[PDB]
Amino acid sequence: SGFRKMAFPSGKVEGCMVQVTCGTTTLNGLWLDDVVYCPRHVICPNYEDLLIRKSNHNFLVQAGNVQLRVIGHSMQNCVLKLKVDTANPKTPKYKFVRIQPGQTFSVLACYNGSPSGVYQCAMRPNFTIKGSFLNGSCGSVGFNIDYDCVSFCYMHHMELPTGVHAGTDLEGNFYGPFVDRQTAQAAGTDTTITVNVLAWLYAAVINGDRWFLNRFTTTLNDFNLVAMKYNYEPLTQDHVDILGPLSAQTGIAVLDMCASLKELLQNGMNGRTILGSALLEDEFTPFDVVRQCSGVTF
Amino acid sequence: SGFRKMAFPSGKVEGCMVQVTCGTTTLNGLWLDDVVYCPRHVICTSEDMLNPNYEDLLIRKSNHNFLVQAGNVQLRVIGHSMQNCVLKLKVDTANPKTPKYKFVRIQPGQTFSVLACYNGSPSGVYQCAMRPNFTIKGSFLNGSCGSVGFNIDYDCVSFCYMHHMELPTGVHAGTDLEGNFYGPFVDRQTAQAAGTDTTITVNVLAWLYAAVINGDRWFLNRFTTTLNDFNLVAMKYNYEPLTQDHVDILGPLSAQTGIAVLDMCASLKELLQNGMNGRTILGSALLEDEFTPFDVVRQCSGVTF
Ligand SMILES: O=C(Cc1cccc(Cl)c1)Nn1cnc2ccccc21
Ligand SMILES: O=C(Cc1cccc(Cl)c1)Nn1cnc2ccccc21
Ligand SMILES: [Cl-]
Repeated sequence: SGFRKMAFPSGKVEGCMVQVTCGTTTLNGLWLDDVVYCPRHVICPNYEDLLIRKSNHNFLVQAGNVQLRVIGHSMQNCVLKLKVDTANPKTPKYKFVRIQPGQTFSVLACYNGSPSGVYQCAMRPNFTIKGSFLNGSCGSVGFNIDYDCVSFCYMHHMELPTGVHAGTDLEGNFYGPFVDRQTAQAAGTDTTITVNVLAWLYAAVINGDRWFLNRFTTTLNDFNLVAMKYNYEPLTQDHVDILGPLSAQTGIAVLDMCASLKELLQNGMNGRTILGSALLEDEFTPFDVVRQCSGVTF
Repeated sequence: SGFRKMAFPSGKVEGCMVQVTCGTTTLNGLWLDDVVYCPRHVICTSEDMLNPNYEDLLIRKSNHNFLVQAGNVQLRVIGHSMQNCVLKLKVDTANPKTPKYKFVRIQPGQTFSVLACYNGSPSGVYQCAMRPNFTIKGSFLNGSCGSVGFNIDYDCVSFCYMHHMELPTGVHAGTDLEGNFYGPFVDRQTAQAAGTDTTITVNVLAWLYAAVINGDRWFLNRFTTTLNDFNLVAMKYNYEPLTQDHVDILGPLSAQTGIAVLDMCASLKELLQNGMNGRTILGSALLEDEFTPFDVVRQCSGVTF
């Protein structure tokens, strides 16, 4: 029993964090094999023109107490790739993956190439993340673990005026309509990840919370007409198919659970909680629910 | 900006997890130097648990009855001893991944990270607190016994908890790394229940200071309170008594925000009376009590918004 916001063990990622300094700027880098990946804004804009003026010796890379020698540099979108002389012996099995909004991941927050904390979060439908970062956290990475392979999905770049965060995949492509410069940028209006709230309601049923269940069902069309009015993401047939295993384990059909969410949206909780929460939680995917209520190891 | 429930990076602890098997039971162990620490209930059967005599069960065991596995390598057990509710298995190989560590016994209200493991393999990490009734609201399944709770302030790992059992209400009970239980619990399948839980008042106050640091002041009022009047009100809402020590501990946050502890106490009194009225504090519709004053100073900025 128990349901917590759970992150993947960070050990394989901790052994990859380094400090990158260029002039007055200092941020974090990801050392995989003989390449250090970091936000290109460390050189700060006409980034190709700013990069051509730099030499390898201008970039100071530090792994623990050891200085890594930069022997080459190139840019890929909004990420700077620094070729180093030493390959990382702690390099894990990994891949670079781009995630979709609604998917969750773990963030290893770092300052000065040193990891300070780990937390779980989700890519919002508006492509921002509600993280916890201070100045110096740029270059911190987001990841998932699938068996023994680390899938790197996010690199932190900036904080928006509302306190939310923006960044890129490991190939330097931003999530959202953001750019890596000082200008007027704002997060778009956000929505609730419907498939995730449903998964979290199934997790509550698994943990013995059934007060919100009703005898009713709904059509997918009627549910979406209601959901759109509460700023909830449209629920697709794919989401319904993905919730199949949880539906079978609990004996509650997806559209049966949708009628429960419809009643919670129109009436509220009435002084009650679900899994210790007075709000409907949308940062656990159907896969996160299955993994936590089965004990999958890495 | 932002405020998340943040756990310590688990890497230094991951390199210490091993699998311990004794007969049919399999659980987790903590390998530090040449010793593996695990719950002593690994020697018990399901039947034994009603009224086990651990000393009598242990005397019948030999070193080779205990199977220890670190990754794909079988460790050799060369000694065994019991210290309270923990079994200490002397092994022939010292752990090369042993970090700088210490065993610390924590007080209720203190937070820590839990590295949940099954079969000597870590599966997840989360943050939680020692409740005033000495239980933890964890997320554990069968096979998680031996999972540990820790803090990593600076470069040293302070081990404070080892998982032993789940109570009928779904909450968890365990020991410090010297085998002494937190709470009036026993590693016995006897009728045991968690005492009535209370809210950790000093932690809710710290979390209200964190909200002020992040730019939120909607809940503040023009009133102050005496410590005694605050406690008379707090007790009626199942809140832990706030002591003078708690007030002294909140001094730095009070100075950084310019809001006196008893003025923050008056705002808490008002929040308990009125509720939130459709509003949230740091993305939460409930008053959060699992962030200590030290956690807030650690996570939050030194400059108030
Ligand atoms: O946002 C920036 C600087 C920046 C300015 C312009 C463009 C870009 Cl890409 C970055 N730094 N940053 C990142 N996370 C932070 C959290 C709290 C404060 C500052 C933080
Ligand atoms: O509770 C026990 C066994 C046990 C019974 C009686 C006393 C003692 Cl010390 C141990 N194992 N356990 C630990 N966390 C769990 C979570 C879900 C199911 C079982 C779980
Ligand atoms: Cl303590």
